Amino acid sequence: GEWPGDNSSAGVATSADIKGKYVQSVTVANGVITAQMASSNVNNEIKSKKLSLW
Amino acid sequence: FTLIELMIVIAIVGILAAVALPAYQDYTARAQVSEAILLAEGQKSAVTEYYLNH
Repeated sequence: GEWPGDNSSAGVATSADIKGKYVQSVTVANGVITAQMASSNVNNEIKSKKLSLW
Repeated sequence: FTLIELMIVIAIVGILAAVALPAYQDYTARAQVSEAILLAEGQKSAVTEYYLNH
């Protein structure tokens, strides 16, 4: 009945866990999940950017 | 001395076939130059793409 405070609350792959291209983090926040843009080979603009999932 | 008038017509022709052509070696150049302009244009893409990607 409660979201997981994070990946670890859920028990799942943390911020620096599951990743690859254009993904330099993947994170949960009280069930709100978020991942970050890479810091290169990107749009110089969006370089290293996120958006949550709630 | 219509001969003069003649030689006049000669004379004015005399100094008429010399230095009465500006800038055409100048002009051909532009296109001759501009020909060179025509080519590297396509390179701009991957250049952009490289900038675009990266």
